[PDB]
Amino acid sequence: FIDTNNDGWIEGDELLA
Ligand SMILES: [La+3]
Repeated sequence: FIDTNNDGWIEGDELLA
């Protein structure tokens, strides 16, 4: 995954792919 706001947790739109 790629964390799009960079907080150290994958959630929301980050999990999409
Ligand atoms: La995040």
